[PDB]
Amino acid sequence: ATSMAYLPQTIVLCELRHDASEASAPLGTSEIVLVPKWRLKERMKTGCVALVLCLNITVDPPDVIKISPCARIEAWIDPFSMAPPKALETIGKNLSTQYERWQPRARYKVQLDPTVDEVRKLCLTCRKYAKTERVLFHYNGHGVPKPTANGEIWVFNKSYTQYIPLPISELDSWLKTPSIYVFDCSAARMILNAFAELHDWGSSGSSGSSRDCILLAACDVHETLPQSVEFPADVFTSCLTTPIKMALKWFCRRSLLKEIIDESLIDRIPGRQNDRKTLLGELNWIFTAVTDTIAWNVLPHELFQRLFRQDLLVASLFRNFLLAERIMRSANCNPISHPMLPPTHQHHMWDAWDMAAEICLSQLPQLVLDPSTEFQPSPFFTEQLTAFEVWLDHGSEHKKPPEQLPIVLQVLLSQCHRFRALVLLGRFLDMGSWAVDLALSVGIFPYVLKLLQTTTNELRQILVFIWTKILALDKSCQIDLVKDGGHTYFIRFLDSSGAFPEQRAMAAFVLAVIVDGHRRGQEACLEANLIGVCLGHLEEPLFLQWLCLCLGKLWEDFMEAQIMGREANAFEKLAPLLSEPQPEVRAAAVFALGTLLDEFDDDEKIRAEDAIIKSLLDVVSDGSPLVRAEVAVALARFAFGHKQHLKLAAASYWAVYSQCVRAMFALAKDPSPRIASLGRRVLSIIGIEERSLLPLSTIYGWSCGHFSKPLSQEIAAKREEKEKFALEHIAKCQHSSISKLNNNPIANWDTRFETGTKTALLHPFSPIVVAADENERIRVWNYEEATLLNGFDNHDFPDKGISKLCLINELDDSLLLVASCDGSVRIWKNYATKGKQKLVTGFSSIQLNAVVDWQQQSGYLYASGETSTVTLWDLEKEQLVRSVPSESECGVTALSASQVHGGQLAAGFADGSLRLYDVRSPEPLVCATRPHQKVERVVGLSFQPGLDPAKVVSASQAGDIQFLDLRTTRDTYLTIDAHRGSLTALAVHRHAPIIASGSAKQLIKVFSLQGEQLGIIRYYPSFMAQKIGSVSCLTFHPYQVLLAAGAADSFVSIYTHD
Repeated sequence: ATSMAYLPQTIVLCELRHDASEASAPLGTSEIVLVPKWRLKERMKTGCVALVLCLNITVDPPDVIKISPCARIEAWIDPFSMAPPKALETIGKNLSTQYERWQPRARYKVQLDPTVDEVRKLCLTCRKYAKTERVLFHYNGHGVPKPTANGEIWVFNKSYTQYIPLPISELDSWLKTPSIYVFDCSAARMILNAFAELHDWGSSGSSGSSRDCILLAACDVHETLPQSVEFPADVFTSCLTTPIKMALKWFCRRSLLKEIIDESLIDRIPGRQNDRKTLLGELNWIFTAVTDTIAWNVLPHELFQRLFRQDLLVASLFRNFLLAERIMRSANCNPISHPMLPPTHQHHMWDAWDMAAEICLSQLPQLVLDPSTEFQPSPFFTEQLTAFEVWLDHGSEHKKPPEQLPIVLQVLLSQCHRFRALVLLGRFLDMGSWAVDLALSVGIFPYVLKLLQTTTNELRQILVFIWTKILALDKSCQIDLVKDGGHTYFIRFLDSSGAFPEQRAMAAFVLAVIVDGHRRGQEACLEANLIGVCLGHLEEPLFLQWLCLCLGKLWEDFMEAQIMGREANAFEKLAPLLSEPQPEVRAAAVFALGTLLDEFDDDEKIRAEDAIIKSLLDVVSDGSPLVRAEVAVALARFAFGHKQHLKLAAASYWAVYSQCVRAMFALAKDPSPRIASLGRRVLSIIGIEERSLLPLSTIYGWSCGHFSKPLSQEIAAKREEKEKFALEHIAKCQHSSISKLNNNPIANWDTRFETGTKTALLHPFSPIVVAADENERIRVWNYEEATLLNGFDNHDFPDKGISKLCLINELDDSLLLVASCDGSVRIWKNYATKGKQKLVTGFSSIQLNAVVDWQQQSGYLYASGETSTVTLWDLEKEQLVRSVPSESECGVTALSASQVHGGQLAAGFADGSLRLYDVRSPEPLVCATRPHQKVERVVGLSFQPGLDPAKVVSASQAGDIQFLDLRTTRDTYLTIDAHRGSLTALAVHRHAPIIASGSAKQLIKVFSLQGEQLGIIRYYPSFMAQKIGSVSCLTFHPYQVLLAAGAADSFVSIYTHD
């Protein structure tokens, strides 16, 4: 209905720029500095590979053997079918060929049944070949006795008569720090235990380790390698080196029962290891994805990173070790590694591999018959991306990492699942910093960096989201991006064949971060005309904001870019964004202009550096502290560069330079304490009491929070509850006739104000009074419970003087506006909480006896006083919207905004005049009337209760209240003579037909809107002073017939009408 004009859905000062409790981020503190833990720089290379083979062919050792079948296949060869010498050549050749596929660019040394001193001349050469690079010493002891409790590997002599004992101590003395061993012998623990007892315990805080000496061992002290023909005599070496071949042959024998699927088809699998679009390769690819996923979920970050990320061979060997773990288990063997790693066999994940291998093996029958390449890709990758989706959708928390992360990695460059894997990765990166740290920890960075080279425009928007979330965590990625030419990708994106300005803002953020304190990246972006691209778009708020922030970071303390900005006319395109309605845009634009800086002379830059500082000085008086903090910093820069002039200009103060000094002293006296401390610091640059002394801008830092963060019904329910109450009590106010005044109060509340309460206010929806002292001390008191809820000081400046108290956003979470007699406005959040008040915004209206009124409907603050003009502030924008000429030539003494009709103002004047202003009209002055005829100031005025533009208005100090409606006539509706002179307060209810008036005698009178006296209250001195002349506070409750009252004394009394 029409009564919704009492009920404006118009919230103000609730954005993240004025933010609240567990963040003082809103322009004052710098951005939070980081501490990541994915920063491995050492990528190691296993350079030399020695292959020791102790297997005297046919001459079996005297340990156990004795089985008549007896396995002796080694590197997929039968040594009995090639005599002693040429079998041992081919086994030596094949084993290197098998190892060579994991690390193709290394050196491979082979020795056969060696002497002690022959192994000596391997190990020393392998250090001399690879000093800091790692060496791989592979041992095979199938034709020698098993290792001893002492730690004694067995080798041969020259004539092949004796088994010579070679201790572990002597090996380790020839192979130091970067080394890795593989022991494919029987009792392998007898070696690992021997190595552990070489070097002393201590060094690190782990189980039992100190060196960088890594070990892989086939089985325990008490365990023997299998003699069964279904296994080779080489199961560990085949597991580590030929995992797919070994895994499939094991799958036939030890699950499907083999006799269906010909096992020589496994030797003849179509394709190669590298082709993911072939069977052999996809099968290989899946096993890497599977086994790497087992390693990531099971191991801690530090160990996983070491074994599976640092060295590619050490990764491959440890991946393929997890097969041995499982396969050797079926052959009465428990393998071990020196970096132990916990149980990996029968993890939920080998299930997925077993599935994958079986489906592959069923297909193998057909592909060998004819190379039809009718090769179905396994659903493995599609399936587990859908499994990753189930984690993101249902259970979208920090409830133990998603498990598919490593498989989301493996997919990233395959065309068939590329796009959705990145989309799901972005979806994952979104939920927090913790997620980005896991992503980067696994190994996402280089792939995500590689994808910046794709011409594929389908992938290009999602990559920006990914890089936005990464860079918003780790700034240091600056360096990597520039080194690999990734900075170009985002500049091309801003020029955009595509669209969507929310995507372009993200690309400007990334570019700002690439450049941020990074001269090689500043230089890189400059050569790619980033100034041209950015300025191009300066001819939506977030995008504009980040175009300015991007430009600013590029100029910032960089002469070459500033020179380009000047002669690209940077100022002339940025300047109009100083008038945009969003403070965030205005603040960022100031920053940009600010970072361009640093007798009679004219050189290009002077005209630029003057035009800049002039346009900046226009913004000195901007309504938001976000902007003014940034104007201070631009002034601090300018001041540093023009100290010598401003010192001489400031002396005469105590054209442009005298204007700059005024702004500094204005900024030091600013309402917001943060902007004030800045203004002080700008004065000390001039010497009125050094890049540490230059104050740091905060807009970039604060703005970055949006991108390091995810990209209601209780609020709307509370809204309804207060609105119900409002509409119901407006009706009661309107229609229930008001009786006499109950002279007995419901508080004699002692405020303890030593001089007396100057003004007060009542909360509409709860039983609270806010009262203000003459020196702007603010006290909040619960009249229902009788208890001090809170106490402020509204500012600590020495010159005090309260003028006005209003609530803002009554209908949901009130903020206390506090106006001072010098026109400064401060708006406080959580004023009624025990000590938990925060200044939401402070600004200086009027640029005195200042007078103020708020208008929720329009979002306007009307300010005026002893000035020719009425200032008009839009608090949604935080901008001076218009300076309306009052047109009288004496001051404004009273001010009332119509709560019903937006842009409708009533002002009373020092000579008893009265003026209606429609502030939205071109001609603001609607009418001007004298009514009441004593030339004395209008002490108070207000629009009448109701929806018409009639007016209670004009209590003159002379003591006569004058009703009038300016639609029909100028002369007064109704006159009431409340006081023989000395009228000191007037109070008019918002809805109910009742008014109150105060006298500078002692005295309060209450009147119905028709003009009956409903009551008198008389207020008495306590000792003999007789100073009850400041009946200044006199205010009605918004929705109840309840009057708060108090004078120059101490107390605040609250009266009712029975």
